[PDB]
Amino acid sequence: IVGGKVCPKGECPWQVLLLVNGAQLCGGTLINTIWVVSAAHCFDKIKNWRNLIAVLGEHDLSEHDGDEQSRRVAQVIIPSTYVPGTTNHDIALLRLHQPVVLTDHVVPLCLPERTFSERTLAFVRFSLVSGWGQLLDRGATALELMVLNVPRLMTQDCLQQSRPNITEYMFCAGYSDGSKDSCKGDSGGPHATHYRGTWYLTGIVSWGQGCATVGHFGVYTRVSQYIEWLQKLMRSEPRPGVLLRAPFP
Amino acid sequence: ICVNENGGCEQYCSDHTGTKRSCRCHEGYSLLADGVSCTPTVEYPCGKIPILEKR
Ligand SMILES: COc1cc(Br)ccc1O
Ligand SMILES: [Ca+2]
Repeated sequence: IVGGKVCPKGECPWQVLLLVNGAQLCGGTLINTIWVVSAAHCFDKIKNWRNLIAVLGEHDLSEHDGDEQSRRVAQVIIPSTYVPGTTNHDIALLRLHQPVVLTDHVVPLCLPERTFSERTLAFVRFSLVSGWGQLLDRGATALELMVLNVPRLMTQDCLQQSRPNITEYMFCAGYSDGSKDSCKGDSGGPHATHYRGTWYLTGIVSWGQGCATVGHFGVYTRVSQYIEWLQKLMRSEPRPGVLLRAPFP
Repeated sequence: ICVNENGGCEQYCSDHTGTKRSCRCHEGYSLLADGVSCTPTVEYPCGKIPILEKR
C-alpha cells in the first residue's frame, strides 16, 4: 500500500495473509469461517500446492502476539475464464482445511448479494484497500498491515482520465497524482465498502501500471459479477486436489 | 422500490408483485419489526469491527 496508514490492530479483522513455504505471497479476505477470497493471479507460479498457508488475525510480521491463526489451504478455486499471466477474471476462492475461530481479531467481511452490490454498494464513493505490500513502487513491503481509502471511478472516467483493457469484471479506484495506491504484494486483498454500519466485499486488489504511477489508477476485480459463482461453490462438497477450475458463469 | 435508496433497507432488498418490498439480512443478523433494520444474532457478525463496536 502506497500513501496509506497502519491499520490499527484488529481494525481490518477480515484481512488474510497468504504464505507459500513461509514467504509472503498475497492477501485475501475472510468471508466466513472456512472461505477466503483472493486473486487468481496469486497462484500462477505455485508448484508446492501443499505449502500454502492462510494467516488470520495477523498485524505485525515481526512478532507473534497470540491472535494469529494459521490454516492450510485445502482448495484453490479459480474461474474457467481466467487465463494465467493475464488480468481478466482475477478471483480465487480458497477453502481452509479447518475453520478459523472468530474472535475480536478474526471476523469475516460480508460477501453481499449481487443486486445490493450493483445498485447500492457500487455508488459508495470511498472504500478501504489493505495489505502488507510494498510501501513504494520498487520499495520494501510493510511489516505492519497498511490501509488506504480510495475513491471508485466509473470505467468511462477511468479510460478518459488514464495516460490491458478494463473489462466489466473490473473497476478502477484510486488517484492519478502518483501519491496513493495498492501495490504488487497487496494482490488478492480486500476493497471493502461501508454501508449503514456494515462492511462489504466489493473488490479484490488485482493489477495496475506500476504502483502509484502518475495518470494511472488501481484496477480491482468487480466481485459483484462473481457472487452467484462464489455462493454455488461454497454450497458444494470438497474435491480431491488443491487446484480446482470451475465453470464461469 | 429496491433500486431507489436500497428500498429503505439497511442490508438486502427484494421487490415483490406490486408495490410490495421485503428487506432481508445477511446470516448472523435478524430483521427488526420496522422491516428495514438488521440486528446481529451472533457474537461476531460479518462486516463489524469488535474493537470499535465495544468502544
Ligand atoms: C497487484 O499490483 C497492483 C494492484 C493495484 Br489495485 C494497483 C497497482 C498495482 O501495482
Ligand atoms: Ca504477528
